[PDB]
Amino acid sequence: MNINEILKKLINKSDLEINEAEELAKAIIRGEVPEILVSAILVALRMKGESKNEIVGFARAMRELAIKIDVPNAIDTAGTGGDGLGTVNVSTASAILLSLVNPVAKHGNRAVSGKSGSADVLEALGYNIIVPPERAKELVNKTNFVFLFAQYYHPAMKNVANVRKTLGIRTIFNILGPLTNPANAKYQLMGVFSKDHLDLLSKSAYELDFNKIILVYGEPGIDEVSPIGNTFMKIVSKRGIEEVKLNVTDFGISPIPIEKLIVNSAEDSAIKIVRAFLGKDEHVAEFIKINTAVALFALDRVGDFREGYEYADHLIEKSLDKLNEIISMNGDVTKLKTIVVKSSG
Amino acid sequence: MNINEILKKLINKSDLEINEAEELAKAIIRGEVPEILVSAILVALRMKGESKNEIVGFARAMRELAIKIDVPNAIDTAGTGLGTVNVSTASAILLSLVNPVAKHGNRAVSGKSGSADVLEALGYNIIVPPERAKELVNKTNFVFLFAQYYHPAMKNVANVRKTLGIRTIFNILGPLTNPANAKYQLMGVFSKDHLDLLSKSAYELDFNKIILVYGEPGIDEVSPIGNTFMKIVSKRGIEEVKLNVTDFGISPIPIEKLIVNSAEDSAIKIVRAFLGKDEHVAEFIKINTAVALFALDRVGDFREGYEYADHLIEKSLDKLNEIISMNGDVTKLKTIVVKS
Ligand SMILES: Nc1ccccc1C(=O)O
Ligand SMILES: Nc1ccccc1C(=O)O
Ligand SMILES: Nc1ccccc1C(=O)O
Repeated sequence: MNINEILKKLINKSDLEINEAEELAKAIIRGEVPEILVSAILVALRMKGESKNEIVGFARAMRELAIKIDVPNAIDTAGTGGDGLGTVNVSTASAILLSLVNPVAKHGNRAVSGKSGSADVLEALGYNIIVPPERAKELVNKTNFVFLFAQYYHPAMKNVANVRKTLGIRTIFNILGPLTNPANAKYQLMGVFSKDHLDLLSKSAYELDFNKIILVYGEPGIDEVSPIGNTFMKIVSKRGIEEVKLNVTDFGISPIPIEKLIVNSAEDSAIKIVRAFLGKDEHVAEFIKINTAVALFALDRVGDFREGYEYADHLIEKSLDKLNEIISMNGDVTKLKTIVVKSSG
Repeated sequence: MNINEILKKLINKSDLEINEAEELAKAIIRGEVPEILVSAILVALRMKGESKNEIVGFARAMRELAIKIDVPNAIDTAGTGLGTVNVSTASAILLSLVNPVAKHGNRAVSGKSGSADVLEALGYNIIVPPERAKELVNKTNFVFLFAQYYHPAMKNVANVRKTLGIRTIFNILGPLTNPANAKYQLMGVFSKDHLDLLSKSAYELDFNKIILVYGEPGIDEVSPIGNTFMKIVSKRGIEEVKLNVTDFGISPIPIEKLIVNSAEDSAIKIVRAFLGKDEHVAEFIKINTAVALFALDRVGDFREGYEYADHLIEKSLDKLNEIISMNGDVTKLKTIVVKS
């Protein structure tokens, strides 16, 4: 395993083998590779176009080096992120409804800019994002929800932080977050930012060992279920990968005006979310529901997408209540309430 | 000039504008860009494939930041790993008989095959201060410009190139950044692909005439064994030209006779060639000098240049002694001569 050899291989645009990639990612994540080569490799990897074997090798490296808690039965809802519009953090609200019907081990992080990351939104609601493993398991048993902070459960990732920071461009690490759940959740609704990554990440998930994971791409260009048009889906399980297309109306709704679904900070997201829980915002609430509908289908509790949206309707009703208990047990209820107020409670 | 914008642009595999690439190069060569980004940038450039404008941009940048001296009237024979003897250095010597030569070059990484290694083995003092450089060109019509010193800014990208260990855009710029700003030049390239690219870049670097060549089986000089693909670049345009060593009238030289494995051995073969004691090497020296003579427009064709070179090689040893006597140690040259 020589870095220089791996780099020439990449310069020649030839894909890496699984364990070749896994040893490369380990060396990188452990801080054994000079910053200059980590840089060259990440750029070469992206310009070559990372492959299935690459993604799988890196994902397995990160899982090996990660801090783990056990909750396979749990479900996660994390997208890749991607550069785009900047819609409201549905994966975080959709995760609140889901705790009402199944343990949720949400994997997330802080966003680099306007605080569009789930860790920022949750912090805005008053949640204590730093949950040690012993207590995390405790919180999932009492509230059926726990937030797993990437920077906390992947301490070795601090070894690639400066390079990623300095480069300032997306790399292979920006699509690995959702495939590296510290609780090893076997169910997941992974949002992807492009129809290509849809196929790439699905073939990779197939070899990552999930019971059922659904990857989705939102028609506008969103890493979530599309509010306006079709939603391209991939449902991977131990028995294959199903392709599924879906318009917003198949849920029994009329196109949700994007204008109302856009946010420009962690607080506006927190506020809008709550406002939807308070029934004071149809659109944002309808957006949350369609996303929750799919997550429910992945749990195979609901056998249809229209049905899932319906059950999500019931769920959102106990949502603020659920949110209150979640925060009061691990966080500051004060903020939550000053937000309920800023969102008219 | 925002490096992240440039980076993203390269990541999307799109070429840069000339001055966009020039500002990027100036910032890099000035050491104003974190190593992490210089690294990402060089790698993106290589993987995207450097275009004409990026080459021009970088060359113009190194030219401005380089330690300069002025001898536009001079010619240079700098090119861009078979171990063949360095004929551009010997060839530079013949040319100094009829025109000022400002030879730009570095040492070879490996077994001293670089112009600087050969010259030093001949007894020449390859480290020539810029103020002394122009005096030596007036007095002897020849001077060697050690790139490593005439391009001090390059230290800002040394650690990065060292760590990457792969070729970058920098491995092909040297010949386009002559410190004396020589307008006449013969520059070898190591692949046909670099012929088209470098010729188009060179086209825009303000030469009076530059001849680019690629010789089989893969040499940055005129092929002594077969074809030589050549690009004649000038204000009037780019001439595509193919050639065969047999058009010089000679028979293809056996490659084994041109290869050396030592700086001193290369010095010895050049002198034996100068003494009439090695036809093959001297034939390889003359076919290279012939194209350069054509670059200076001293001859009307390659055949005339070859015969002209015949006359120049007969005088090159004494010329060599004159050059070294003014800058270097003639005792080292008398030693190389002792047994050649
Ligand atoms: N997209 C993610 C999902 C989960 C954890 C981290 C990330 C991240 O981008 O760092
Ligand atoms: N960006 C990430 C992706 C996956 C795991 C951890 C991180 C992190 O920043 O700590
Ligand atoms: N590698 C180079 C290319 C051009 C000019 C100088 C150098 C140098 O190393 O000094």
